[PDB]
Amino acid sequence: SSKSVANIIRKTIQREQNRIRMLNQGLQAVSFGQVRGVRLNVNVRESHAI
Amino acid sequence: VERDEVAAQKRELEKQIERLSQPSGAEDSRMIALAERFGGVLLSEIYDD
Repeated sequence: SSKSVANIIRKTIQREQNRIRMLNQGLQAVSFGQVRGVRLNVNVRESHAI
Repeated sequence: VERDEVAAQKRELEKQIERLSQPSGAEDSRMIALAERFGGVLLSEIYDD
């Protein structure tokens, strides 16, 4: 059960990362003052990765 | 003797039960690594539902 929990967590993380990276594409090259692009950075906390 | 036979049966039953365990009951012994090491998905899992 523990291993399954870990695996489902990992898979959900991957799916969400992929979807966010996909959505990120539409905001490429947006000119705002000196701003030229926007990104949603997604990461896994090491304290939680371990 | 009877206990040993029942134990053999029992061992077989638990090994069978395990064989259906994870990630989706299949040849997970090495299929796991063969699955994540490449950008693919298990067909049985794809047909899980």
